[PDB]
Amino acid sequence: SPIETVPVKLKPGMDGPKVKQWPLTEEKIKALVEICTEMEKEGKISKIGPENPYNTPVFAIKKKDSTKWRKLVDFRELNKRTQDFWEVQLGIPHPAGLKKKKSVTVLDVGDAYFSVPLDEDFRKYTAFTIPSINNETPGIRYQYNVLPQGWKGSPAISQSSMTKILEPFKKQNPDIVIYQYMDDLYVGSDLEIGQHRTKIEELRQHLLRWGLTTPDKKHQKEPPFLWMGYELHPDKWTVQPIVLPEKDSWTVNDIQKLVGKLNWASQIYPGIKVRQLSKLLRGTKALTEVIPLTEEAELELAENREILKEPVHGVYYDPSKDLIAEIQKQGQGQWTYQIYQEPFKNLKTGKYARMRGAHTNDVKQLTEAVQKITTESIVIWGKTPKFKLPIQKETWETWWTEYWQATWIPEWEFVNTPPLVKLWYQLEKEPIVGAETFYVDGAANRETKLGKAGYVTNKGRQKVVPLTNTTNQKTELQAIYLALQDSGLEVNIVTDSQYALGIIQAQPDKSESELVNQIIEQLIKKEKVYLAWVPAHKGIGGNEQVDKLVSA
Amino acid sequence: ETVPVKLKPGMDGPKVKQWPLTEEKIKALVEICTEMEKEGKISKIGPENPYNTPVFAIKKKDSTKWRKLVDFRELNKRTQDFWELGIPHPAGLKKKKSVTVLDVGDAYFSVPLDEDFRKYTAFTIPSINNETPGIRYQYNVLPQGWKGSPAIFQSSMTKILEPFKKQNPDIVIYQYMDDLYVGSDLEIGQHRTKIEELRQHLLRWGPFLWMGYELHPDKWTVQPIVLPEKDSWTVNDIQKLVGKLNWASQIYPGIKVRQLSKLLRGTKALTEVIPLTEEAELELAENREILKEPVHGVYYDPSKDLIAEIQKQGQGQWTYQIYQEPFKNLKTGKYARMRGAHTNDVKQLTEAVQKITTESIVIWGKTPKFKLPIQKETWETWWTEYWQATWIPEWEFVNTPPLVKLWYQ
Repeated sequence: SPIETVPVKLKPGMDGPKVKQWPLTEEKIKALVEICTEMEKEGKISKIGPENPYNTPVFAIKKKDSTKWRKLVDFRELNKRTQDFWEVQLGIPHPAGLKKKKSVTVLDVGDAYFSVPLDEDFRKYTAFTIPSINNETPGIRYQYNVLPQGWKGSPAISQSSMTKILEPFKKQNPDIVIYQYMDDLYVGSDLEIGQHRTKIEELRQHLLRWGLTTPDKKHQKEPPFLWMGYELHPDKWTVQPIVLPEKDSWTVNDIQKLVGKLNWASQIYPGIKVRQLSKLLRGTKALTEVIPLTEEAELELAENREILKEPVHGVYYDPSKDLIAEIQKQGQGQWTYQIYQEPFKNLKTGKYARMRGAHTNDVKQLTEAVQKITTESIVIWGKTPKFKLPIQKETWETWWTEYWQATWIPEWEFVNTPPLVKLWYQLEKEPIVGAETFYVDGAANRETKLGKAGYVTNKGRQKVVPLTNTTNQKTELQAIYLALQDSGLEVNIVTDSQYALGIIQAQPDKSESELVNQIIEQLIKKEKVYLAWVPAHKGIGGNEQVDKLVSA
Repeated sequence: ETVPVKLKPGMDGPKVKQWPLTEEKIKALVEICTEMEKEGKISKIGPENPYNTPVFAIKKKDSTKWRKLVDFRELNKRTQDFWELGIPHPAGLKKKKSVTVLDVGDAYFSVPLDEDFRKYTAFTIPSINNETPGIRYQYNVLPQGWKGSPAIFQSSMTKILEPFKKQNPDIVIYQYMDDLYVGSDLEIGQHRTKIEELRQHLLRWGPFLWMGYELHPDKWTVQPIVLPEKDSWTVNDIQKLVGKLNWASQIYPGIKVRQLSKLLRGTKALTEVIPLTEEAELELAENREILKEPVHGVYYDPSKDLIAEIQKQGQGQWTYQIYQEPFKNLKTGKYARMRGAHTNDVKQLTEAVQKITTESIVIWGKTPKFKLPIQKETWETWWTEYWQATWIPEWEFVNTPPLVKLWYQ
């Protein structure tokens, strides 16, 4: 009651919920009345008259082999009609972001929401009805006085109220650290065990005065202290192996919880994949929807399961030392990294997978990994780590000074741990004196898909090859490939293909396209290659002669 | 009290996520916001406000004092254009010898904001490691960075600069966002006496006001299209020339290459020297003439976006073009970076973007939309580290190397 209420509104233009109550049995109904009578004595709900035109379906379900009836109100419709709220959390605290504290205590404040009052003018929209047996008396009408379980704003409103409550206490004890994540309140300090317990007493009493009660007569168990899934020890933290459900048919509720757990585990474990499994589940119905797992969703589930079978250990953050990030190339567009302050004492270890795309190269990927690590580090520690990278300072210099895009990597040092990232080929800036000049071109008929690719050189060397089931773009790359195969170690190549030039100027070292890959393999074998572009159909010659041979 | 304000029809407020901030920036924002809350400029808000706009902090040229910067780009596009007001742009500003830029955003804090509009200005100071929920606030007064701020303060600004304006008739003063552009043809000595005189005017008429960013528009170099002048041309040189002229023919229809292409008849080595025919020499002469004259009657269209393209030329050099319709450039330029031995490409681009935006405001009264030659992830991770302006233009990223790079030297 002392807690101030948050004003809530329905979305503009919308009216309250008016869903019909499904008929129930004498037993379920008999239990619902028993449950609601107790809730009404607690002030959680209040009996209303027949004026209120709103209604939300109410169900009752007993527990599994641990028999008892429990009320279940489906606020699905009301949630669709409630305003949006600020979500105070989707950013999950990482255990390595915590600083070491002498004493710690984890208080759970899960039912706190059921103790927070609901805006008086919004209560009418939470009305529900306990059906009458035999349909002989009017159904019993109730409405909520506190944040209902399952309502859209309960999570955000309860967390907000909790913050306001703790502010004064935090203000009087600036040396104590209090963190909230869902039902867990982490409280840490550098006070001797004796005085710590004392401060905890005060905090608990403080929460009580506002109508919020912590589970009493309880102290979880001895070290470590479990906080939001983390096992916190004096100088190290641990996450136990995560056991994922093993089952036949997957429902959309089981799946949303799986993805939620995986999301949480993602920043702790390396290589967790939740994209495939999460391309489904939109047309929602939780507790009763069976969605078949797709072949790729099963493969990823299997892989995730294997990764989550190992424990994860790490140390805490020491603000007095540098943050260091080391990265290694694992192949297959995969990279691993470790962040630490003291060698072999890792704060966080992870993995970065190559972003989708037709073409790519190791330098671009290493750069992407560095940015990702930088951002993740700023989130957890508020600063950028110093990097140890498997690329020579000279290689990097050659790369960024010649690359057509602006690029940069923060303070780093070369670390020699093979395989090293390097530049596989480097095109010339000017034409090569004494090197044969190949004028290339290709063309295709879009109706028949038949094409030709070829070249003519200054030494009279020539070639035209007939192709089938191809395109203008493919024949243009084919002509370039032909010139590379038939020339010496040094070669000048003239093309009018803007497409081919765009691919090559992007400097790929690997591609999805087998044709580009063959070209790359050929470029790697050359000593010097100068690629020149010219406008098509402009009477240039060489280009014009080969263009003719490749048409018709 | 307040002048009524609303979002454009059918649009709700902004809901843009806050990006991660370093511990150093979070500490400065907390200090700054605590003070502002005490001064009544902002107030904490509850979870029933779902709106959000990103916030960060910067340091200007000299200053060792952090300045809060709210990225109101989303709110700005959703805010009903002001006409019932609008601040007109003076075409004479660009033609001035000296233009000094002053940060007067502080003055906006003296005006209350429409109570019903306040919720849309919500912002959150993030916390490290998400240990605590972010500190949420909304503005009670006109916010710096919101396009509606100068529009509403306009009458007040006029009444404040009237005494100065009457004593200095030919000095141009343009207000854009939190900036005031003061141009005159005076000599730097007096020009700067006038500025300080304008400064004292504001301190008297009611914390970075003391600063001053001076520009010299009248000397903003332009960049025409030029052709090489050589005594001996190779096949390669001619091929490059024909490619550039072909490109130029999209801007000047009078360009001819027929005779030059006729020099490449056969299949010659790229390094072979080719003598120029009288015909070719003539053609080259005619094209060279055409290229000196300006493009055909191009004019700025106030109802269309301004687009700015930038190319990295290497050794710290950058070229850029501003246009509304392709091949109809309103301006082209080139930058001789602060350092050629500079080792930070991204910082250079960020500085180029700010200079180009400044030039754009002075000339057309608005910022252009940028096509940046950089990967989004790289730009998004670093740009705020080098930003020093109080405004922020819109941008997109170019992922395909453009050919027009070597032609825009």
